[PDB]
Amino acid sequence: MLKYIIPTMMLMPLTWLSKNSMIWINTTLHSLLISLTSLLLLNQFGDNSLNFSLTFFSDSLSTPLLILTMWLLPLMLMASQHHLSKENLARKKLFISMLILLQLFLIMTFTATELIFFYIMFEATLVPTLIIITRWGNQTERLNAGLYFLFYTLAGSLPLLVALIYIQNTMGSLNFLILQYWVQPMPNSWSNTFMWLACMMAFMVKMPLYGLHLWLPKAHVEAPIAGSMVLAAILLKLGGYGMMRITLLLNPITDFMAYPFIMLSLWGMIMTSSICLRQTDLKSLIAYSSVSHMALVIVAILIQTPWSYMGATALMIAHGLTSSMLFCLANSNYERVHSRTMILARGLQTLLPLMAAWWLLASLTNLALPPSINLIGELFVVMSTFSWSNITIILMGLNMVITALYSLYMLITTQRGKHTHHINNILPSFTRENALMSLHMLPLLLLSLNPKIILGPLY
Amino acid sequence: MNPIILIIILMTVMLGTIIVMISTHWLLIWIGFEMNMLAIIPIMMKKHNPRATEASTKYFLTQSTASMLLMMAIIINLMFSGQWTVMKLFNPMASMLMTMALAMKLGMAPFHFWVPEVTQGIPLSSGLILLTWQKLAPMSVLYQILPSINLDLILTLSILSITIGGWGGLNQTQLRKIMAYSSIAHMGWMTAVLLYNPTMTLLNLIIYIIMTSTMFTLFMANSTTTTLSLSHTWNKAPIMTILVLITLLSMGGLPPLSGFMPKWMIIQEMTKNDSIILPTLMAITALLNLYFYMRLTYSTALTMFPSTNNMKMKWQFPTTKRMTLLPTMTVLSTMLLPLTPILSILE
Amino acid sequence: IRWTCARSANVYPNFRPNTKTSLLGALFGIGPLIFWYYVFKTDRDRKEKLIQEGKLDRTFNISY
Amino acid sequence: RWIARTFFDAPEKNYERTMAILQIESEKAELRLKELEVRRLMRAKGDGPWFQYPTIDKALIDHSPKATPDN
Amino acid sequence: PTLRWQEDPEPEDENLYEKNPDSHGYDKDPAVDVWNMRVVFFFGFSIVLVLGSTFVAYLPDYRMQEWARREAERLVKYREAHGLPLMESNCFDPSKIQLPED
Amino acid sequence: MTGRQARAPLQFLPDEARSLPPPKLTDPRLAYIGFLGYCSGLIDNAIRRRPVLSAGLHRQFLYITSFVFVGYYLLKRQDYMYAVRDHDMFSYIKSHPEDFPEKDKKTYREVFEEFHPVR
Amino acid sequence: LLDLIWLETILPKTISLAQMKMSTTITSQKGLIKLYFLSFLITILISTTLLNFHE
Amino acid sequence: MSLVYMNIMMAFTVSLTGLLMYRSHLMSSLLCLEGMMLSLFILATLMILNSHFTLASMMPIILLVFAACEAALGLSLLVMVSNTYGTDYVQNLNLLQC
Amino acid sequence: PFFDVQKKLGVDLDHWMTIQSAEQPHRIPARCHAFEKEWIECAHGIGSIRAEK
Amino acid sequence: KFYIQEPPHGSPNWLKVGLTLGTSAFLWIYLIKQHNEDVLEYKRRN
Amino acid sequence: AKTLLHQYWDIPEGTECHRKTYAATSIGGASGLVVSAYSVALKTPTSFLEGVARTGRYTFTAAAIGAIFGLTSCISAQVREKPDDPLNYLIGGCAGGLTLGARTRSYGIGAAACAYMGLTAALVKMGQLEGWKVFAEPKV
Amino acid sequence: LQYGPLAYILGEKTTKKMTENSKLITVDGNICSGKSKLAKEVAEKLGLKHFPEAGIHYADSTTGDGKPLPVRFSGNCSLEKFYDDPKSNDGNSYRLQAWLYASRLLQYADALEHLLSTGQGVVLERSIYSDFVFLEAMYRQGFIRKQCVDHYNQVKKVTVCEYLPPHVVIYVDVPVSEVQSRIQKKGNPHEMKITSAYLQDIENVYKGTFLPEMSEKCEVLQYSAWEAEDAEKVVEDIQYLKYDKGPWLDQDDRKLHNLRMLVQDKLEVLNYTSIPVFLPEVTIGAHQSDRVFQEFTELPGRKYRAGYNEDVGDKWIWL
Amino acid sequence: VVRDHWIHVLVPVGFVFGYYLDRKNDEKLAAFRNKSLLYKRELKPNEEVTWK
Repeated sequence: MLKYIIPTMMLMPLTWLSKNSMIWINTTLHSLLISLTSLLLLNQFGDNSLNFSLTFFSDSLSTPLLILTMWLLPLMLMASQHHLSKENLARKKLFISMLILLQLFLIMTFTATELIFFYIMFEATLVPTLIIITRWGNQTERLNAGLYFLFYTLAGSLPLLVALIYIQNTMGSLNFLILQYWVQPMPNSWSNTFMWLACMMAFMVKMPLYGLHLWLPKAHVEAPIAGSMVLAAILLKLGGYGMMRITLLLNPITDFMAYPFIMLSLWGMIMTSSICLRQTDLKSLIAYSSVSHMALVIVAILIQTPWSYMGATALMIAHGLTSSMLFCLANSNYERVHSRTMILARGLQTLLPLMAAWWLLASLTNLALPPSINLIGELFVVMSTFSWSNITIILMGLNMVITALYSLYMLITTQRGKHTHHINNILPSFTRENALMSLHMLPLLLLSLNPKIILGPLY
Repeated sequence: MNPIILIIILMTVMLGTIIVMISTHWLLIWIGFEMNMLAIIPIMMKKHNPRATEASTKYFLTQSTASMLLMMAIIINLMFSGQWTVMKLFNPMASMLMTMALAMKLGMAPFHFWVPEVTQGIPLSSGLILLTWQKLAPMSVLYQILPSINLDLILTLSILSITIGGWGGLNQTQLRKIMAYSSIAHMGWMTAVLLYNPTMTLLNLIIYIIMTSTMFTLFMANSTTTTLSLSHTWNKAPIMTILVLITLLSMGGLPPLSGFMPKWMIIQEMTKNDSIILPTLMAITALLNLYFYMRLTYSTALTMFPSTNNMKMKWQFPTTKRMTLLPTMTVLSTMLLPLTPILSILE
Repeated sequence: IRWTCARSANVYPNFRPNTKTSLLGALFGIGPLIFWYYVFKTDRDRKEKLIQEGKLDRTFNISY
Repeated sequence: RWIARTFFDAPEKNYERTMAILQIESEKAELRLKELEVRRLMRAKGDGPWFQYPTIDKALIDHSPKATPDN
Repeated sequence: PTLRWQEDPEPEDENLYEKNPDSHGYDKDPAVDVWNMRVVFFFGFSIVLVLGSTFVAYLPDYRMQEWARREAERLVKYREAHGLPLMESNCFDPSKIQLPED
Repeated sequence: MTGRQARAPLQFLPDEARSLPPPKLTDPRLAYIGFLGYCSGLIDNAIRRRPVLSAGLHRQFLYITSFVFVGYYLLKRQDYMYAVRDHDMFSYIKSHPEDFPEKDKKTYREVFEEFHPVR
Repeated sequence: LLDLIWLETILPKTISLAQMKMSTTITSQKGLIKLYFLSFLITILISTTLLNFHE
Repeated sequence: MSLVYMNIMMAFTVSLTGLLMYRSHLMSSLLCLEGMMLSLFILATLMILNSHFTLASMMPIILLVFAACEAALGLSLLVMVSNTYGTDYVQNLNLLQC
Repeated sequence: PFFDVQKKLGVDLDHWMTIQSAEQPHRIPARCHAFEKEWIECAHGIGSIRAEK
Repeated sequence: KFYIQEPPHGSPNWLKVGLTLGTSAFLWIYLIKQHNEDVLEYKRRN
Repeated sequence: AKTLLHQYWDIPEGTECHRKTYAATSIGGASGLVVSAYSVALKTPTSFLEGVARTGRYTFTAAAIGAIFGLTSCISAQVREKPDDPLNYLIGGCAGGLTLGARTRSYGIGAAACAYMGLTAALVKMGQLEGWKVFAEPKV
Repeated sequence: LQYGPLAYILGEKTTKKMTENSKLITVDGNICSGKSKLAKEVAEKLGLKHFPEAGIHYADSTTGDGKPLPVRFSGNCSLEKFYDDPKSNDGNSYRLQAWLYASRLLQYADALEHLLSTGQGVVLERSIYSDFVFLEAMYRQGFIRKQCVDHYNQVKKVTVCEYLPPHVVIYVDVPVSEVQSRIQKKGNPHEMKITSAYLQDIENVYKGTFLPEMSEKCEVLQYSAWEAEDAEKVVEDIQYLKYDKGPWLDQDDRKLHNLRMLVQDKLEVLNYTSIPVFLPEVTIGAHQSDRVFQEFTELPGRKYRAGYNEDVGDKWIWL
Repeated sequence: VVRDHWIHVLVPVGFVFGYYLDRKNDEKLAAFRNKSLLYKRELKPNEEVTWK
């Protein structure tokens, strides 16, 4: 792991001591070689997690997400040109190095034994993302978006620190194993209720749940493509990762005290899939898709079945890939026509002809394509929640119907029926765009072949 | 002024603080505070505008009545158990007036009205020396009289100072009142820990002094009073932008950055007691004061304002002050997260 | 463009919380939520009572 | 077999590493708990070398024949 | 009588085509364009994707699978040979318990 | 935690700190301090309009030396501090053992837990 | 109605307007001196005889 | 305690109220600070004399020479204000608003 | 904080002003000499809290 | 060459640069001597 | 003060009624004295009769909050017959917030005061019941 | 710099470079009439070092290379466009006005340093006080809205109240038709195209407002039209007066020390140039400023501190 | 050829250095060399060590 951290340090002065028109190839090639050495991590077996350099350990809750970050970095590094090529050398190098430092605090977050180290690297994940979206947002409410963003994520995640410190000096250390192997069951007085509500409320902020969700879509639609993809995929699935870790304590009360969040989550899932049925601004639909999936993930973590945890981590990885890709398609359409609205750019089956193949493929992976990883995750979540209660399946299936409906609406309204024939600036699609389509939809199909890699540690 | 005269006067401000730090006799403490006042007045009114005259007048009245109330506390102490040892007092009344003397001295929310008034109407050098030294020296006094304090004093003054220094600051566009409101906020953080483990408070003192010296050197990069002047500092220099970014967020205190070490260890050795509602309330108001830092950041280093010609005329010339000690204090004030085991450097 | 700025973010100015707005808000938000809360408490209490009887049909009910 | 031979670690190395690492951090947790117990009882009673606030020195205390006996 | 500004209506919306018609997506320097297509379409697919596919194709028994197959086969052959009931309940022996009583 | 018999003032390293070993050469924390000194010199080049990564190499050498030297002495003080904290603690442990009970290592054959199944 | 207007009123608008009104009541001090010393005086007296600190 | 000490402390706190609440001029405020100086002087002096604590008899005279130079600094400031305006009112300080 | 330059330089240049039981200038006591000497020798090498006990 | 009437510095002084190099090399030699004395003091005491 | 809050928490809650209401009006008188003292200290009312009106307004609002809150505290505890739940004081804090809003003659101030005063009164009883220490340990 | 406190501590004073050689004289006439003829005469016959007229590219020729930078950077004044069309609402009068004000202030501060060191006293021409007179008369013709006149009034309030007014001002009166004949016999076509009532307003304000509002600060010498060359008269009149008024009586060392440290670090002078009030003729959006700023860094001398600059030299960047 | 274009060597240097640093740390952490009750065999036969 420290051999995976230290070349990400040394990759940072690469962009600094490389001259102009030469930085690009260097950063691409070297971060891809880091991605190979990243996929070399997968040694995990059987009995234990692989634990070393005492701060570090890897589950299979952490191995696939860590490979997801260390593979989604160079994809993004390639993805974020044509909107800052005409910017200056200094701000270009600063942008790239800020992304690299964002990756470093992400990997520090994902290999955190000690939960205080986890919280420090958590808000360390926060702080560059604001600078990215606020400096290169390329819209006019990005300022308010970043402000809402930081105050929601901090003020939700702030008392989590106090609760973890209370754990640190009422029990002993915060190794995750010594959090395990020692955890005494805590009874149902009111202070235990507040401590559980503190930790769960911090990560409810981060996912988001339904009641705290306007945090996200402004921050998605007013961001550059790099910040939007890292934000959506890596940050929300990081919140889920952290909840999967911290739920090992406070077991014998969360049954009693974890009802109303299920109701808020399911009704918010239906309302979110309904609100993304009728909006304009194509960019926003994928944000509300993300909120729908994360509400389903929250149901999956509040129930405590191994079926639920395997479906949870699969849903995390699959929707990270899918929503990141479909953000990239939205950015490609917006760089074709500088609109950000939807109904202006109709047509696009005729022109950009094999762009239609990638809209089809991304939207069917959003559809729960019948061997896709998205379907596997949603299916095992539905199985586990049916075992939780025999009546929840109406909301799950109604979610499925509306999810298919807005996916198909996005398909056949943005990219179907008639070119509006007053446009005359859309080019043929470049090779870079099709390269990014390929770099998104090869790993999803390879994971569709052999998926037993990425299911949870409750295997 | 002569440079001889200013080196003498700065030597006497230093001498007053060293006498306060060094003595074991209460009259020496009182003479130290007085001499510190006497010398710190003509650092103000380096110019001669009526702003400085009124500001030094207000500061003089509040500071002198604080010093005489401190002498009242000493004289009550010797109306009771009679010896000149700087130690535990022997009256809750004497401790009460002594804490209120310091609360008028260095600024707490019942007693804080003079601080933004006096910090606006002066140049930045006088504000620098007053904030740093005048908030350094009486913390030594509190560290010497910690065993005999009614905790309701420090609790009330600390909580109320955090929330007043928070809520003031949403409206002020002047830089100096922003910095004084930040000062009262850190006085709350530096005072509420005191009856628990004072090594935290003295480390917080060193942190706050290093941060505020960085901030006033960056506002002495060119003489700026509003935020608009800082947008023009963007247009004339690129690296002052990124340093205002990093040091403003370190005044905000985010965990990858070194302004989080005051919050973090204090919450730790605050909640190895079982005060929990008080730390979490303090940390919520600590989230509150970060907003005006954030709107200053959004004003200058992140967005870009429209600007003015003759900055074309300013491009040729160097910004050729000497920065007093800028780089050392910058990267010692911001990158110092992974050295929180330098807490125990202190005792 | 004008209609997009109308439907998107010019909703909130103007807005005053009136009788109609607040009543329809507290109906459409809290109502179905508290409804699903009651039905889930109903099914969960029925299930806990039936398995506390001892006669749940757990003839084999492995994947929980 | 080759991937086993050249790129990975045995479960022996990993297993004894985990056992050593648990024993180390177990010692850390137990020392920290004993530290907070000693700190609370030592602030309570004061029978230890930590919390001794600076009392009166006796070297400046004199005894020599005054001008009045009945002190 | 009012302008509030001095800047140009900016920019000219330069599509990268019509000047280098063999170009790939990014900037017009035609050597490094070939270098970029080179570096992604070799060191992203031909040494990354296909090698990762072979590397996760076979690897050890991931989370100890085929070991568990062979161990289960040996133990079930043992249990049905030596007369004992397959998967006896009470995984810990109740001789090693001291239950609270009344 | 006050004196602790300060007689013997602040005394930046006491006589007793010579019994513990000093921090080694190329310990990682002093290496961090050296990198931070390097970054200090680089931003020192950045404040003035001199070109960065050149024209300040003697100042690079001076800042790196100053920070590594000061941080070395601070690490020596830190090791003294933690050594004396553990020494005070175990001395008071061995002082009155009868007030610190050593509890019985009950095996799990007799430690009962209320079960409460998670469904 | 549910997401935009009510969720933005209840969490951002409520907190933001509360802090803004507390700002406009705190920092709106006319620059006089007799007022500040009367605040000091009643603080002293309300700390002595009403909410005691000398016990 | 005694009888005299109550009356001297009563005189002190009345002088403190006269220092804090003050209506029109600043000279009367600094003059009440001088009266508070007198009160602390007399209090510490009678304490030290009744104790026959002959050793630290430095307190009253050094207290008063120092609070005297405090009053000297104050008179310099007040005359500076009255130079740069017409009077020495609490008005004309109404600028530099909060 | 508080330093001990008063201790390290050795010359107790302020520990003569402090209490009684010292060089009063012509050797007389105060009114309450022996009480101070008894209380100081009660709580001399004591950690200030079992002194209060 | 190419500059008119104001090089304010950049014409390198030689007092300060030699002073910096000398005090820095001296500070290194002092700390290495200190570290060797500490190691030998440590193995002498134990 | 300590004395009247101790009088308020002395009575079991529980049914020993209307002493609770009188103690809560004493809470209101103290709060009104604080707010009125700072408000007339930092306004220059111009003139004193209007200052008497302002002080009377603040003390009357605070005393009315105390009175209505004590009445609904006692009544809810007598009806629900469960002297340990915080939900009765949740209802009490919302009722006090609504009457604060009605004496200030608004709607939104009343509803937000209902929410925040209810949740904080729930926190007050909840911490007094489980046991959260008043203002200090001060030990370690 | 070899200054700060330590220069005043070691090097004794600056009183010793005074007086009756070192002084501030300032020759002010109307446009193109009292020009550097009389200024070069008083410089060459009074022993007193000359500074030229304050044009536009003085900021170009004041540091680094003396080759003037193009008007995209040092403008955007377009002085001949001002003389041709001082009525176009695209913004061409006030921008030029404030740029000339900064130019005058810059060369005034530099001449003040060259007075306070070494001597020998300087002759200025068309100093700052004539510039506020120019704004006054330019508003009398009705070229600029009153708001922007108030902005220049605010700049004048802040900047001028830190300095010392000069010793003597040689006013030179040349009447209407004589200036008009000189400008219509010079030859510059965009100067040929000037108007005459603007010249009249210059005359009217430049009589009625400058000369009363001196009041023996800046001791005046009013000269007629053909009272030029004619050099011994202005030399004997400068010599044979006595200086008894104005703030240049007593400083003594402290004020002169403060002005020496205020003139150095010229951004101290220029800190009060941008207020800003936002002036829809003056402000520039960030896009134009940013691309012009990057192209200004692309100039071969200005990029990162010409004292250290590569690609001219100076072979000492310490290896 | 390394001196010609040397930019493309930095991250293998970083990875091999991190690999060696993990090796040094594993040489540091390794107690319980045979003290497990699960992997406890007689070391044989060459020289003195069975895993590292």
